[PDB]
Amino acid sequence: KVFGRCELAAAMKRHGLDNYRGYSLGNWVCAAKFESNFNTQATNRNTDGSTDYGILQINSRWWCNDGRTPGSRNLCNIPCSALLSSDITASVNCAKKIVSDGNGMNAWVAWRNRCKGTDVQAWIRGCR
Ligand SMILES: C[C@@H](O)CN1CCN(CC(=O)O)CCN(CC(=O)O)CCN(CC(=O)O)CC1
Ligand SMILES: C[C@@H](O)CN1CCN(CC(=O)O)CCN(CC(=O)O)CCN(CC(=O)O)CC1
Ligand SMILES: [Cl-]
Ligand SMILES: [Cl-]
Ligand SMILES: [Cl-]
Ligand SMILES: [Gd]
Ligand code: NA
Repeated sequence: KVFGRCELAAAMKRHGLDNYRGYSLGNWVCAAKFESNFNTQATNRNTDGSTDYGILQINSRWWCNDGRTPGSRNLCNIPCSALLSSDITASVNCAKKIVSDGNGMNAWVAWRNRCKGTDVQAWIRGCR
């Protein structure tokens, strides 16, 4: 599924992401746009053999099981395929554990380089 901007904001707001660990809703929508272009089905292979999955590009090294990342952890206890669903519940619960782990939203390279320090409220501007 490819989300609309307002559609994604209303779903992330419903699953409790708004001000989660002090990160306003605009930070999350911004990250999604530049990680996945709002597409739940996005996948990108890393050079160390691990893969990034779904709308927030969560990494198989630490967070989910894809059966082809040797000696990796599964700290969200989900198959990677669960992160590609039209329902973003799995992606959101998984992201809550990542942003809680010490480095905050710096875990998302595109958030660090394209959202941090910018007018992030612009991303939910006009949404009900
Ligand atoms: C809402 C409308 O803007 C739709 N829109 C009309 C055309 N726009 C005109 C403009 O945005 O001022 C220019 C192109 N636009 C550039 C950009 O948005 O940064 C990329 C395509 N957009 C992507 C999007 O808007 O999400 C969809 C088409
Ligand atoms: C050409 C215009 O589209 C100018 N536009 C600024 C104003 N936009 C317009 C809008 O989308 O309504 C609103 C804010 N916007 C939200 C979003 O696009 O998702 C983020 C910034 N964008 C990023 C991008 O377009 O890739 C910069 C270019
Ligand atoms: Cl915001
Ligand atoms: Cl594996
Ligand atoms: Cl933080
Ligand atoms: Gd824009
Ligand atoms: Na794994």
